[PDB]
Amino acid sequence: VELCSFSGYKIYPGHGRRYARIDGKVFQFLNAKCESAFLSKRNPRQINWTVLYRRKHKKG
Amino acid sequence: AKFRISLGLPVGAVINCADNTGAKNLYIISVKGIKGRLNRLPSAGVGDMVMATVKKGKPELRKKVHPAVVIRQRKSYRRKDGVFLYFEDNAGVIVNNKGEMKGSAITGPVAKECADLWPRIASNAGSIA
Amino acid sequence: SHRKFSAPRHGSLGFLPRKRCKRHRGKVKSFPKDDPSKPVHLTAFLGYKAGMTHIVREVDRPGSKVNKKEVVEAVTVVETPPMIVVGVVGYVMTPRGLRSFKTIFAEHISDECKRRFYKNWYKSKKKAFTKYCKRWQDEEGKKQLEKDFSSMKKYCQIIRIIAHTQMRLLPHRQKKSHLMEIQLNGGTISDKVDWAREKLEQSIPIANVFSQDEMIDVIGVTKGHGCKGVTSRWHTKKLPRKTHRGLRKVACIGAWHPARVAFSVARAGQKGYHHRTEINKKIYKIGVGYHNKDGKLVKNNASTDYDLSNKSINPLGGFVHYGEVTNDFLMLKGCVVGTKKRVLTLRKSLLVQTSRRAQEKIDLKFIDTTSKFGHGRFQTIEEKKNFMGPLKKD
RNA sequence: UUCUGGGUCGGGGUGUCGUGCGUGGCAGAGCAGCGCUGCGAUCCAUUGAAAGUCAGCCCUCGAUCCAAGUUUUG
RNA sequence: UGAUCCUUCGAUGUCGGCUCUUCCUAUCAUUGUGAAGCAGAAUUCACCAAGCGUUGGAUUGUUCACCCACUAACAGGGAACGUGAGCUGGGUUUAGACCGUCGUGAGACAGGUUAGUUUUACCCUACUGAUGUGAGCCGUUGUUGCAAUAGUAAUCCCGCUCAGUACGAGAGGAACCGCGGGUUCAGACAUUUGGUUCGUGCGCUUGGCUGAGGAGCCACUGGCGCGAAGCCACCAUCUGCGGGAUUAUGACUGAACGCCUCUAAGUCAGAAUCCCGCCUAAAAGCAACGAUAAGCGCCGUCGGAUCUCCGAUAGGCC
RNA sequence: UAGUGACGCGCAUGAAUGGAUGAACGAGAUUCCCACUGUCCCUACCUGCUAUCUAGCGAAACCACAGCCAAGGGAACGGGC
RNA sequence: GGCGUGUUGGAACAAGGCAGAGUAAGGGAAGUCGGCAAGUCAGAUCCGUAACUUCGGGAUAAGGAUUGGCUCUAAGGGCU
RNA sequence: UGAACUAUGCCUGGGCAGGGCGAAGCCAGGGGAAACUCUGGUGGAGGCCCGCCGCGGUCCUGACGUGCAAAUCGGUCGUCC
RNA sequence: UACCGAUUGAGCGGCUCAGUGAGGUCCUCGGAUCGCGAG
Ligand SMILES: [Mg+2]
Ligand SMILES: [Mg+2]
Ligand SMILES: [Mg+2]
Ligand SMILES: [Mg+2]
Ligand SMILES: [Mg+2]
Ligand SMILES: [Mg+2]
Ligand SMILES: [Mg+2]
Ligand SMILES: [Mg+2]
Ligand SMILES: [Mg+2]
Ligand SMILES: [Mg+2]
Ligand SMILES: [Mg+2]
Ligand SMILES: [Mg+2]
Ligand SMILES: [Mg+2]
Ligand SMILES: [Mg+2]
Ligand SMILES: [Mg+2]
Ligand SMILES: [Mg+2]
Ligand SMILES: [Mg+2]
Ligand SMILES: [Mg+2]
Ligand SMILES: [Mg+2]
Ligand SMILES: [Mg+2]
Ligand SMILES: [Mg+2]
Ligand SMILES: [Mg+2]
Ligand SMILES: [Mg+2]
Ligand SMILES: [Mg+2]
Ligand SMILES: [Mg+2]
Ligand SMILES: [Mg+2]
Ligand SMILES: [Mg+2]
Ligand SMILES: [Mg+2]
Ligand SMILES: [Mg+2]
Ligand SMILES: [Mg+2]
Ligand SMILES: [Mg+2]
Ligand SMILES: [Mg+2]
Ligand SMILES: [Mg+2]
Ligand SMILES: [Mg+2]
Ligand SMILES: [Mg+2]
Ligand SMILES: [Mg+2]
Ligand SMILES: [Mg+2]
Ligand SMILES: [Mg+2]
Ligand SMILES: [Mg+2]
Ligand SMILES: [Mg+2]
Ligand SMILES: [Mg+2]
Ligand SMILES: [Mg+2]
Ligand SMILES: [Mg+2]
Ligand SMILES: [Mg+2]
Ligand SMILES: [Mg+2]
Ligand SMILES: [Mg+2]
Ligand SMILES: [Mg+2]
Ligand SMILES: [Mg+2]
Ligand SMILES: [Mg+2]
Ligand SMILES: [Mg+2]
Ligand SMILES: [Mg+2]
Ligand SMILES: [Mg+2]
Repeated sequence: VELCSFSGYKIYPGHGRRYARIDGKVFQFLNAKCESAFLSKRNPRQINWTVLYRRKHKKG
Repeated sequence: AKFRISLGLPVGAVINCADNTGAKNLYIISVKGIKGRLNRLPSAGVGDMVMATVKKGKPELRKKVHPAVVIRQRKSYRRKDGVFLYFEDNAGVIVNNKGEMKGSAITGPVAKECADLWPRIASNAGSIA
Repeated sequence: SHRKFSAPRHGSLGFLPRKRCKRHRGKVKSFPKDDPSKPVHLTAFLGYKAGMTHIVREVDRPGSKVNKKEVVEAVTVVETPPMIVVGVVGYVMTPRGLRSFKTIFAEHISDECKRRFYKNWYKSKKKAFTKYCKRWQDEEGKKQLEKDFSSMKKYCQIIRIIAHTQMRLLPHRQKKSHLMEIQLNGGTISDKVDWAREKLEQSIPIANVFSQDEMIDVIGVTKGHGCKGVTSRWHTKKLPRKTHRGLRKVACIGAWHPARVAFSVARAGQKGYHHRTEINKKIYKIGVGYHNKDGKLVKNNASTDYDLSNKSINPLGGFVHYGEVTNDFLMLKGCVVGTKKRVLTLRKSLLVQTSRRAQEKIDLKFIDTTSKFGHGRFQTIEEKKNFMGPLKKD
C-alpha cells in the first residue's frame, strides 16, 4: 500500500495511477484530482484538503 | 513473452531518441509482428521493436531506416498487478535486428516491460522503472 | 467486381435473430451428461448479480512471468441464497425428443413461490395448489401419490427438480420467486427419485451445488440498449463526415442480383437484452451469509487468511444500484452478462476441466471493499474514522 | 386492499467539490482623520466547514398520509 | 479486347475510390498427404480442400502500375465491367476562359489546363427489429418445459523446452508432447484506468442587473477547474469447446491371373472439409401441471324424447 | 506518375497573333515545412430542434392488374408462363 | 417603448438527421483527388522583425514578454 | 405593346462607425568649407490597410431540395472616400 | 585550381534575446532537540 504523492492518502493495489518522469522520479496518485493538481504545479501545502496542509496548520 | 499493453504510438509518431547516437527523433513507419486489419494503423507500445526514421540529428542518420525499440510511452498501460503506469514522454532507442543497441547510454528511465524482453537495453539503462 | 481489400465480417451470424429475449430468466438449454457412478447432486443454481470488485492473489503458475507474484483480478459477486425444492418432474425419451412424463409438487408451497403462478397477486384469491395439496393428507390420495413416484422410477430416464429462490431475503422489491428445473445427474433413476422425494420443501445451499476453484457456466440475459444503429449494433465503420443523408449507416446493403437484401447484411434494430451463455467462469470464493454465532452477527465473509480483518463483502454504502448482500454469495472471476440485480442461472460445465487454468487453486490475499459510488478510498468505516479523526458531526 | 402493505418527508451511511454566512484578531501593501478610529484586495480562527447526494445510490422503521374498485373472460 | 446490333433513345444515371455482404477456385498461406536432381534448412511439382486470413503507406482522378516497410501469406475473380433515391465528383461529359496545332473564317481536337446545382421514398416487396395472429370452443388463464426446422464461429502466430539434437565433412539446422503469451474475429462487461457530465453537483471568475452586504439572476449551456451516477473504448477487464461417417493418402486380408496385387467380395488408420454437439431463434408443432367465477359443468357411454349442422363410410383394432 | 532547380533537333516555344522578368496585390491553380486539430487510427458521451407517441388540422408525386424465390425457355436479365 | 417566441398544445429522450462552429485518452494528416471540415493564432502595451523590392513596401513579417484585484507614489491643468 | 425587373447615359436629392501605416509642407535642435545632410515633433495625403451599416456572394460543393423561397437560409468570405 | 549554382544545403565554434532555473549568501520566522538561553 503506497502513499499518494500529492494528497498523502493510502493507495490500495487496485486503485491509483502512477507517473514516472524523465529525471527518474516515480509518483503515485490516488485519483485524477490529485494527478491533475500535481501536473498543474499546485502546492499540496496550499491545497486545503491535503494531509500536508492539515499537518502544516496542525488540524489533527 | 510479455503480456499485452495499451498501444499508444501508431505509425507516423515522432518519439524522442533517448541514447547517445546523435539522433533526436524517431519517426515510426511500421511495427514488427503486426499482421494488419483493413484500416488499422500499426500501433506500438513499450518493448516493441519498430522501424523508424530519424528526422532531427546527425546527417548520417536522418535519411535511412533504423530498427528502434520503444522504451517509454505516455499511454497508461495496466500491469498485471493493477498498476497503470505512464511516462511524461515517448522515447525509443536505435537497435539492431538482434536487439543490440547502437549507442552506449540511455537518457531517462526504461520501462520494465522493455527491459525484460531486451537484455541489451536493460544493461545500459540508468534506472528501470 | 470483387471487393478491393479483403476484410472479415462484422458480427457473428450464430447469434441471430438479435431480438429481445422472450424470457427474462436465463434458460439451461443443455444439462451436463449423466454419470451413474457419481453421487446424486444438482447441476444448476440461480443467483443474482450484485456487483463487481477486484481482489489480490498470488499466482502460482509454473512457466509464467507472473508466477509467485500478486495480481489484481476483477471479480463479480453473485448472491445465491438457498433454494427450496417444491416439485419433482421426470422425462421419458421419445423418438421425437424428450417428453414430460409427470410432475409432483410438495404439500406446502411458500407464499413467495405461488406469486410466480399469478400475474395479479394483490387482487387474486391465492388458491393455487389448494386442491392439489390435499393428496398428501388423504389416505386414498397418498396411494395414488405412491403410484406416481413408483411410475417415475420405471418409465423416466431424466429426473429434474423444481426449486425456487427465496426472494424474501433479497434487496429487490420483487417478491416473486424464480422457478427452475435443476436436473439430477447423480445415479440410477430409483436413487434420483428417492433423493428428490426427501428434499421436497427443503433448502439447498450453494456450498452443496458448486465448490471452490471450479469453472461453471453462467446463463443469463444481457443488458438491453434499445433500438441502436448499425454502427453501434454491428460495429460497422462510420462513413466520412461529408456523407449526405447520414454517416452512421451501411453504404451498400447488397448487390443488384440477388434482387433482395441478405439476412447477413448488417441492419439497424434492437441490440442488448439477448440470451447469452458464457463458459469457464471460475469460482474464486464461496462466501457465507450473515449468521448469529454467539448472539451477535458475523460479517467475516470478506476476510482472507492474509487480511484477518472484520469487514463484509458489501463495500461502503452497499453495492451501487443493488443494495447489500447478506446471504451466501458466489465470487466469480471476470464479467457476467446482465445488469445489476439480474437473475443468473449458474450451471456446471459440459467440458472436462483438465487445463492448467481450470484446476488452479486460488488463495485470496485481499478483497477490495472501497466505495464504488465514486472514487472510494477506505476499506472500512472504522478506517475512515481513524484516519480522518472526529468530524463536526460529533 | 389491513398477520398489514404502499408512498411522501426526515435521519444515517456513501460519495462530489472544497473550507459557507456571520463573528473575532496587535494578520494585512498601505492610507486618511483625532495612542485611538475609519477605509482596505487578501490572510487566520470558528471550519475537512458549507452545499447538494437517486430522480435509475445504500439502510431505516422516526414523522405524517393512503387504501380504492377500468374492461372482459366458461 | 474485338465481331455482331437481338433488347433498351415518351431515358436502365456513366469512370474510380469509399462502404458492406455473398459466391466461385484456376489454392498465396494454414490443416491432412503424394513426388524430387526431397541429407537438414529452404524450395519446387501435384492431390483432397474455399473452413479461415490475405495489411499499413508515397505518387497518380485513375482501374492497371511502381516503390517503401510489415507479414503465416500479403492468391486470382464474380454478383447489370456488385454497389450515386448509399456517399464522395477527382476524372470524363454542356455553357466561362488560356495555350499548342489546324481552318481565310465561324470553329475543331479522340491534346494539355482552370472554375463548374449530384433532386424525391410516406407506396409494394426484401431485410432489420416491434405488437399480435390457428378462434372451432369447456374453453378461458397461468407456470414449468419438449422440439421440428433455420442460423452457427473461431482463426493464426510467436517465445521457452525438445536443441544446438536428429541430419551434415562442414557451414548450417528441424519436428512431436508439454509450457507461457499474442494476432485477427466473436460474445459480453464497467471493479479498475480513460472519455463524456445541462444531477446545471461544488468552487472560482468576465460583462451587466436587483441601492449595498448577503443571496442570486441574465449572455439560445457566459467561461474555467474538479466530478458522482449512467453510458462508453483491444484506450480497461473477462470468456470462447467436443464427437461422428469419411476425402486425399498410406495399409490389412485376398482372388481375378498357381505368383503378385489396398479391391473385385470383405476390413483399418484418416484431415483447417462435411454432419452434429455447444450456442441463437421457437412452428396453423406439442407435453406435464396449477386454478377455473341463485350461477357453472359432470353424472346414468342407459340421455326416454326433440331440433339443427358437418364429413366419410356400407363386416373385421387378423 | 506529384513539386522545384537544371538539360533541349522544341510531335506543335518565341518576340505588341507580343518575348523575358516582376516588388506589391489575389474568396485564382499547385508543392513542402512548423504549429494545430476526431480528417484518421476508432469510435464514445452530452445538449437543442425533429423523427417517435397524442389532441386538433391535413396534402402531393405516383398507380395496367399487382407485389416471396431458384432455374428454364422467351424480344437473348420475369412478378405473372 | 414594444412583444409572447412568429400558420398549434401535451407526453416521451430510440435509431437516423440538422445544429450547438459541444468535448476527448495516446498518436497528430497515417484520412482524402485535395488539411474539405474546424483547430491553433487573435485585443493592447513594451521589445524585436529577414529574402526581395519599382525603395513606396514587404510588416500585425517571423520570434518573445507583460495583462486580474487592491493599496499607494510620480507626472501632465485652470482661476484670483 | 413593354426600360414598375435589368443594361447604359442624363437631371435632381440622400448615404457611407471606430481604428492602422502614415506622403508633401512647416518648426526646432545637431553636422558642413560649400554642396547640403541627420534626429524629434508637426502635418493628414491615398481608385491605402483591419473593419460596422451598406453593397456584393468565395467556400462548406452545409441547410433546403412536392422548401420560407419558381434561387432562400446559416457560418465563413470580398469590398467599404 | 578557384568561381556561380536550386538544395529554407550540411557540419563545427564565439557572443547574446526569451523561458526554465540547480546551488550558495543575506533577510523574515521556523523550534527537532539540549541546558530563560543556546539551537
Ligand atoms: Mg483505407
Ligand atoms: Mg425482495
Ligand atoms: Mg454533399
Ligand atoms: Mg462506480
Ligand atoms: Mg458561496
Ligand atoms: Mg430514464
Ligand atoms: Mg437493334
Ligand atoms: Mg480444385
Ligand atoms: Mg506436372
Ligand atoms: Mg464481365
Ligand atoms: Mg458497375
Ligand atoms: Mg445520386
Ligand atoms: Mg459509380
Ligand atoms: Mg442503387
Ligand atoms: Mg470535375
Ligand atoms: Mg486528365
Ligand atoms: Mg467547357
Ligand atoms: Mg480536353
Ligand atoms: Mg555443430
Ligand atoms: Mg471516470
Ligand atoms: Mg460580477
Ligand atoms: Mg441576443
Ligand atoms: Mg456562447
Ligand atoms: Mg473532466
Ligand atoms: Mg474420425
Ligand atoms: Mg483406398
Ligand atoms: Mg475406418
Ligand atoms: Mg505529397
Ligand atoms: Mg520544371
Ligand atoms: Mg515553333
Ligand atoms: Mg507561331
Ligand atoms: Mg504564342
Ligand atoms: Mg488586401
Ligand atoms: Mg482572386
Ligand atoms: Mg494566393
Ligand atoms: Mg479582388
Ligand atoms: Mg415487373
Ligand atoms: Mg441522436
Ligand atoms: Mg455533428
Ligand atoms: Mg484527441
Ligand atoms: Mg490512402
Ligand atoms: Mg496521403
Ligand atoms: Mg477551411
Ligand atoms: Mg512574406
Ligand atoms: Mg453626393
Ligand atoms: Mg498587407
Ligand atoms: Mg460587410
Ligand atoms: Mg450582408
Ligand atoms: Mg452582380
Ligand atoms: Mg450566401
Ligand atoms: Mg448544397
Ligand atoms: Mg429532404
